[PDB]
Amino acid sequence: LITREQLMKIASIPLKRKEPEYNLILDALENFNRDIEGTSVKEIYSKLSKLNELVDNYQTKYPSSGRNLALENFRDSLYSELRELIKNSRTSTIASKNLSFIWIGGPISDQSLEYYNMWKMFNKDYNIRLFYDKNSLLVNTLKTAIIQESSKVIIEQNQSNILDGTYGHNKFYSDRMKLIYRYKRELKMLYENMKQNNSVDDIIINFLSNYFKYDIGKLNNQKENNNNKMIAIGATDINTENILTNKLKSYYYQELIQTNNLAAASDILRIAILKKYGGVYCDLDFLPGVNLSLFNDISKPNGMDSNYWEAAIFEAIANEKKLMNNYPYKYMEQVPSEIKERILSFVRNHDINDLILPLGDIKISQLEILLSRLKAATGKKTFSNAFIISNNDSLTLNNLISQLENRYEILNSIIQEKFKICETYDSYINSVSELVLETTPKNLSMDGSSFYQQIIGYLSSGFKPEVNSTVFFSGPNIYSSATCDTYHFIKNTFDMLSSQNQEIFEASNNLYFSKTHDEFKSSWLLRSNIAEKEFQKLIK
Repeated sequence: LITREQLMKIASIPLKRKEPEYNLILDALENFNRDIEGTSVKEIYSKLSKLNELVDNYQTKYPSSGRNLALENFRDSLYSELRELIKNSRTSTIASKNLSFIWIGGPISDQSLEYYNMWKMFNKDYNIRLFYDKNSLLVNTLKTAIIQESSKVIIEQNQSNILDGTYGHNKFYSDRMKLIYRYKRELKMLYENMKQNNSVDDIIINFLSNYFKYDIGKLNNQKENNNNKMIAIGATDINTENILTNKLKSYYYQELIQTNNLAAASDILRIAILKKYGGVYCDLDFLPGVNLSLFNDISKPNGMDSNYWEAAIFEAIANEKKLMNNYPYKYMEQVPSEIKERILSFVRNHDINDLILPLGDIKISQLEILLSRLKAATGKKTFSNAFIISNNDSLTLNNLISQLENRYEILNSIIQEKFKICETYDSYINSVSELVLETTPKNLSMDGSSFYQQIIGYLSSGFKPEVNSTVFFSGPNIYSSATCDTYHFIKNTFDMLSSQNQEIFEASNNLYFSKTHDEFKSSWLLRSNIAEKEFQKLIK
């Protein structure tokens, strides 16, 4: 347990009177040791949350007190107590048997249909759903149009000037963005006028035909095609369930219309799905967990990248065990013939259910969510929002929704009316910039500061070559902060958790496989390959 009240006099300073707010801690510690019976897990969490607040209050009132170091060590044991509470509250409690995927804003790929089927094959004890937005199936076409059509206009305004004239070090994206801003701004004007009567797609069809003279008939044909494919896989339409509501519903359409960011939209939708159904959410790039242990008595080639080696293992399973029709040996090319045949013979001599792992019953504490934690650039792991396990009544989930709402409200409170006012992008980033420096709170951690610095480059994300704003607003960073909220008994922090501490909220590796072709194809999002504008000056 936590230490005893008498024991807690490691916090005594010789001949120093006890302060009233010190006694408060001493009383809360007194009762906590006794009153943990006739109790609930959440009320224990709240009592640990009171103890943490009392410590804060003391340390705040007496910044220079000699008791502080003792009380900080004491506070650390609240974390260890939280850790114990989490571990034994995931006893005899499991995640709902829902498995959810999302694919919104365009046609689904045929590889995704294979991956989805793979999940279906190995988890027949789950209700598996694939969520899409029937009303917004042209968002991907819209984003392309915005980019391609604005690229054209700016390249041709500078036809001769391509001989490093004035268009060097990609002054392109600066001028292109000024125009992309105008497009987005006129689309929002359209949207506001039509939204009561029209679907996002109808609004897009209106926008693309009136502004770029795109043919209605073709756009209509893309829609049906897109929708028929979703009908064929038995996708569930989100418009027809109460999944998105109130604030989240707003941010969803904001990502759909104002920023045209489907990844951000799908980050929002993710959260709403889990709060409605709970269970597992998975990215269509991942596959059921593979039993990689069994392949330990096969030594990976000296040159091999560990990831590509494991990718190759699965290609063998997929192929020999005939799990997928369209999964080539792309990463087994690198492997020499002798090793490949050991893999292939190892596969054929093992049972299929010995190789691929089912999700089964996942023990989960009502305090936690479980998250994928993938290796990053440095070789260190980091939270990913590609695989999330949570019941809907989860504390960390409420902190997650709180994080998202908090970050979006802050952002919209400074950009939205200035998007309504500012008629040009220059004027936009000036008016927005002054607002940043006037409203940023005084004392923000390294991270709190990093966050507010992102607001300016929000609109440009995905349109300017190396701006990735949405990690801070809907992506992984809000997960490590919602996790930090829970573990440190606070709310709406911008702070993040240490590797050691993140391990607590980590979803096991047996639960998902991430070394897949479509996943490696997604890793092209962060590259120095931004000078390949030369790919489209060749186009027109």
